[PDB]
Amino acid sequence: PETDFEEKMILIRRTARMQAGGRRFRFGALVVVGDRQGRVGLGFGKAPEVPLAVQKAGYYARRNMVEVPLQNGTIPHEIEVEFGASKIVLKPAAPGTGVIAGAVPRAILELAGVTDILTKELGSRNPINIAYATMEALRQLRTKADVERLRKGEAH
Amino acid sequence: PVEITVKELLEAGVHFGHERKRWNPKFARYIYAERNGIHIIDLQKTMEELERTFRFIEDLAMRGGTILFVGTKKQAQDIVRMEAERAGMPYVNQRWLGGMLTNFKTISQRVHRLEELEALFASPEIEERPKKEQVRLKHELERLQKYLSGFRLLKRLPDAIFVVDPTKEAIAVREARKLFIPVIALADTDSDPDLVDYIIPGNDDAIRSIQLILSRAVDLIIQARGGVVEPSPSYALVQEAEATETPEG
Amino acid sequence: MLTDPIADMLTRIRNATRVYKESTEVPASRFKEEILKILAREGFIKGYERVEVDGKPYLRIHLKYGPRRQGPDPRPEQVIKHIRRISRPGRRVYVGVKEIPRVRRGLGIAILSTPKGVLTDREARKLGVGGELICEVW
RNA sequence: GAGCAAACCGGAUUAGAUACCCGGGUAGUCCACGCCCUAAACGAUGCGCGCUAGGUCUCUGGGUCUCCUGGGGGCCGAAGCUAAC
Ligand SMILES: [Mg+2]
Ligand SMILES: [Mg+2]
Ligand SMILES: [Mg+2]
Ligand SMILES: [Mg+2]
Ligand SMILES: [Mg+2]
Ligand SMILES: [Mg+2]
Ligand SMILES: [Mg+2]
Ligand SMILES: [Mg+2]
Repeated sequence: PETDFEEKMILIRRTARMQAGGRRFRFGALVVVGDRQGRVGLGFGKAPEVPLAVQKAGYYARRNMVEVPLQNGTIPHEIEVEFGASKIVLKPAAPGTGVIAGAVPRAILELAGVTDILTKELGSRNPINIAYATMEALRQLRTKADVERLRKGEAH
Repeated sequence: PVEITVKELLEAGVHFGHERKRWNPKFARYIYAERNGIHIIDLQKTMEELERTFRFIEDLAMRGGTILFVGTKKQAQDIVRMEAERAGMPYVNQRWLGGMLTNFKTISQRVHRLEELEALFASPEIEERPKKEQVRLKHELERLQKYLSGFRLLKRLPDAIFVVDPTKEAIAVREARKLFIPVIALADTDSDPDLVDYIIPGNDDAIRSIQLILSRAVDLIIQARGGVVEPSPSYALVQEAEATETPEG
Repeated sequence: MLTDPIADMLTRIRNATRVYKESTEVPASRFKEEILKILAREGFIKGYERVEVDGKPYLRIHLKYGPRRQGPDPRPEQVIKHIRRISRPGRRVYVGVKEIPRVRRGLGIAILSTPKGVLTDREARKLGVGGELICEVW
């Protein structure tokens, strides 16, 4: 089988700490990896050098992926998810609608292989938790609710 | 009274008198429903889950799987090795190391030094520098062996876990489930029967229970499938289980 | 003294499920009893059965969950992931027929209370009526 | 109106001290009636009600009483919450 996707760097930062003598930067990269077929995953590793920072996050990325339930080209249904103070909210849209969302949620949704969405935002427009923000969204989309409400329950 | 179980080993008991002013509390024995350490509550609940668990130990066995047991309390440890070597698998007595499982690709390195050292004290390379390093390599080989004496059978992360007390060796159980590894443990009232994957509601403590639950867990494996061989095992020479084979000094 | 009889029930089910209890009891009453009839026909809860405790009627709602999961935090997914009250007291929310809600894009219901029994977004629309929007479950 | 003590009187320290220190001293602090009404009047967290693991210490009533059931005070903590604490 195959474990290779397409990577996209969301947002990098130098962080600076402080010591006797001066300062000391630590870099932060925020990457998203995806198939465009249902799998995507965020990742943000730090390092004394951006590249490693990216690579690392490239590894943290691929480790935290989430098969997204795409119907046609959209999300099956609606969802709004609370994070730090961010409140991403995605709404399934007809075809030919376009992505339509922020740098972050777009970077993510566009790798999950979506094509038509409308996004809801309402707080801490922080590249980071909006990042995570868009993901639990993608983690909460439903596959088989149809099953859980009507199936038996043996060994729980 | 020692029903043929105690054995008269010239055990004085001169310092063992009850002169320890033990005749002080009347309520000394707050006694409850735990007088010998054999609890089985709800039965239709526990026996149900047992069959469950022990049905897997059998499965993991046959499927060729591996099961490293995890021991940390003095109230076990050694009781973990016997049921260890008897059942060709990896065990952990001494202490867990952060990552034992979530870092294999690195703790396993230690296992490598271990083996590496274990090589050198077999070739002529013995004694080529100051005693200092000679010992520098002995301390290691020694330490390494103390904490890695059982992890040498883990060429790859295991298919299961058998931690005794999924509350005292919780890190173990965390690391485990974080890696989708069915976690098997003893557990009681003072434990997380939610964390334990395949429970066996025995007594977390209590040597006896341990040896009792852990053994069959070892025998069930061993007896995986079967065979003829009907001359039964011998008594007194059951040394291959380990016992105290060959001393050094 | 309760203030909103229903809301009480809904919640009593909500927390109940968050801690994974097997079933919870709630003060009985036609209405609540008719409101649970839906959660039951719809699968959010194995069911309810009139029961007595101390001498006062109560309803045992046998909650329904899912299977245990793999990885950390093995607790079972939820059947009733969300159950809110819409039409609160001193806030009466009645909707027309063309105003009935769609709810969780058909993944969830929305119990209405039309002059024709207690129905769900579906039925109510199917029958062609609207009324107090009691809740929204999914 | 004993003690204390704004203001104020002297003493001393200070580069200078209408201050910290020291010795006195008035309103005041006290009581009565009347007035003022403010406050870090703080748990800095309105009131009531229903629901959601425990453990530990403690005050107070009932109890088949070192155990369970009610009211109140603290501690630690499930789920959950919180920007974090
Ligand atoms: Mg918020
Ligand atoms: Mg938006
Ligand atoms: Mg005087
Ligand atoms: Mg303020
Ligand atoms: Mg009584
Ligand atoms: Mg109390
Ligand atoms: Mg606390
Ligand atoms: Mg918590």
